[PDB]
Amino acid sequence: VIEKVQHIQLLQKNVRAQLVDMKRLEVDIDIKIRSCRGSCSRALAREVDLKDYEDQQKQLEQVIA
Amino acid sequence: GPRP
Amino acid sequence: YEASILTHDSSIRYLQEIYNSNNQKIVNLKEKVAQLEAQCQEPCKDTVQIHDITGKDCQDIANKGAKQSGLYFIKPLKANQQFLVYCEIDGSGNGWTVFQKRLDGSVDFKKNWIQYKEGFGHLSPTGTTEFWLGNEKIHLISTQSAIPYALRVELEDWNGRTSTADYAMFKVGPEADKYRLTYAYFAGGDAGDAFDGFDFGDDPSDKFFTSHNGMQFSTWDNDNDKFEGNCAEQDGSGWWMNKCHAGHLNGVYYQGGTYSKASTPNGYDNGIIWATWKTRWYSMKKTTMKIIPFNRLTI
Amino acid sequence: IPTNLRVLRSILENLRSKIQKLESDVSAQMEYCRTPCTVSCNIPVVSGKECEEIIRKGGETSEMYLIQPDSSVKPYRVYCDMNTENGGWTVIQNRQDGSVDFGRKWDPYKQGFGNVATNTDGKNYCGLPGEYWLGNDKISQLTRMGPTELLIEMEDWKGDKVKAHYGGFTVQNEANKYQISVNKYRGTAGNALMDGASQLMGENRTMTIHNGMFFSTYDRDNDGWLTSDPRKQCSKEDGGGWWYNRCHAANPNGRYYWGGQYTWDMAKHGTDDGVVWMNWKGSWYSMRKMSMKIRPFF
Amino acid sequence: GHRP
Ligand SMILES: *[C@@H]1O[C@H](CO[C@@H]2O[C@@H](C)[C@@H](O)[C@@H](O)[C@@H]2O)[C@@H](O[C@@H]2O[C@H](CO)[C@@H](O)[C@H](O)[C@H]2NC(C)=O)[C@H](O)[C@H]1NC(C)=O
Ligand SMILES: [Ca+2]
Ligand SMILES: [Ca+2]
Repeated sequence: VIEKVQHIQLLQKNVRAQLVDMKRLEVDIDIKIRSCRGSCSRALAREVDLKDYEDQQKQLEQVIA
Repeated sequence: GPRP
Repeated sequence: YEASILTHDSSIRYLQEIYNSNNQKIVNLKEKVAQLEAQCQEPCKDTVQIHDITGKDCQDIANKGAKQSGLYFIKPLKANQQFLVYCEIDGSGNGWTVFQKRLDGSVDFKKNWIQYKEGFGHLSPTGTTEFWLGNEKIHLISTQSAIPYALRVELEDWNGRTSTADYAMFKVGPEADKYRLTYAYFAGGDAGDAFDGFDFGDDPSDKFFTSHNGMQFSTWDNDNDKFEGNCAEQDGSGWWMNKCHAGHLNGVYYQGGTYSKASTPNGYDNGIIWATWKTRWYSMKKTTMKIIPFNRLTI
Repeated sequence: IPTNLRVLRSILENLRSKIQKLESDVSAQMEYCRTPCTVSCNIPVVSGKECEEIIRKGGETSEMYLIQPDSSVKPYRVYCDMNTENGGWTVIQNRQDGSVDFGRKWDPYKQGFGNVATNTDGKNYCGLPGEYWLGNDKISQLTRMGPTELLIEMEDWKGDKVKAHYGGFTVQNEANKYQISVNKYRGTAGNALMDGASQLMGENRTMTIHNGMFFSTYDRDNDGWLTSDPRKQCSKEDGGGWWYNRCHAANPNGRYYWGGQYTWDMAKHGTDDGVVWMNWKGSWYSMRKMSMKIRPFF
Repeated sequence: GHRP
């Protein structure tokens, strides 16, 4: 509730929102790119790894507590 | 194909 | 190492900055993802395309402006529905409707009645695939009200030589009469009139029993030939059999050209032969049977 | 505040980099999309009103065929299944990779989209089906030609297969919002179209029945979800055109999730979009393969 | 799924 403590609480709710938001764009992009395989010359070969996103998600919450 |  | 409480004030705003920056980049990326989407709706482009111009047959089409050989839809007068065919259009306004094609042995011609009736193989916009258009269609195309038709056969051996054989008033009957083959006469051709039979030299009737004018179409599962046995069956094909044949375009595809009585399953010659141009043990490399209105063939 | 500001910096910097990877991956795709994919499908000679007539006319190989349901419209390409259960099956919907996008507007869903077939490698004909939606006008017309049964097939990322038959299948024209009707169910995948979501009770399970529903697309709401929020439409969430109710038990035209398993925090609108068929794997599994094919009844 |  101090001057800065309020700032740090907002940066938690914000990175938590951005951590889940990104976790999605990462999936959206994976699907969107694959869906180009039937249109375009080729589809950039790739592989998603939600592990890093989940690892950080559990990692954040630990500190948010 | 002349058959016998 | 655990900075001073005075660091917090600054360090805390450093996050707010990169956090907000991150956000912006995400908004712009979602945008790009949106544009990439409008880029991935089309299907793959198919090379094989069918032309728009249609007529009662390839010649009609060729007379409606058609200029290049390709896949077109035609619909003879008495035809219930239209159907895809291959048209050969030369530089003189001639449009041939091809109904038989051999060129590599890709397609198996050991087909049943219905298959030879409905057709099999594949039509390619560049006449590079083997196929049998179909007796029914062949019948329709060659029997349109008052329009004499002509048939041209084109042979090509495994050396590079190519010969032709023509027939005036070509025609194929309805199923009711087993798609019987008939024609007015041999119109000439350095390939030889193998439809008139061939004196194979194995008997006095070889000529008569290996002639095709008037023969009905035959298949293993539907014998209509003039022989107690089953020509179509022993020679593994579908054709206007007699007892049996001087010409055999829907015959077994023999790579090379030369095959022996041993190559065959039942001794008799069952390859793509044409007696008036090669030995009964020489199967052609390329075969093609096409028709066009007679009046169109050199007056 | 101690080790707190520490972690918050680490994650933000990680994301920053991850944004750089995606920006990078999307730039490449954009370039590869400056030219199309291609096929070369020589058309088979035998043709018919549909696959059942073709198989009967002697077309015994599964590949692309040209059919003409009727003198009305011009012949069009379709993939015929001549091997599954006595063949004669006309594929109207296919899923197997994630190559084609199914989250399209009403028109694309009406005209059809995707690849009907691709080259069998070294072959001149296309003996493999692609991912495609035949087209609503076309599907409706085929069903109204006479009794039509519907065969739905599927497979998980491990190789297990289950089918969902329907003795009666019909789709009304566009004027009737391509209203769907199925009956005479049987099979091993569970009757998700008629009975509804197997793992739901009463009222809940009912709002997930497709039978009788109208077709909806993210740009044309005809769902059984009466709401005011312009964002609460079964097609906007769940992504893809379907006979959504409120919202579904089956999402055949959903997003193709690689791997199968997926969760609410992966989904775009947190809903259960994805090649789903609850009655078998639940709401959070995206079939590896999903297809819908028709054939005259008898 | 459903929208209870
Ligand atoms: C119908 O479903 C709703 C939505 O809840 C979800 O789906 C359920 C099947 C179950 O899996 C829940 O965990 C999901 O969240 C149920 O919602 C009820 O809502 C009331 C009012 O907010 C709440 O008090 C209840 O606890 C919720 N459900 C219960 C009793 O746990 C609803 O109850 C379901 N009813 C039917 C027809 O089964
Ligand atoms: Ca006989
Ligand atoms: Ca609605």
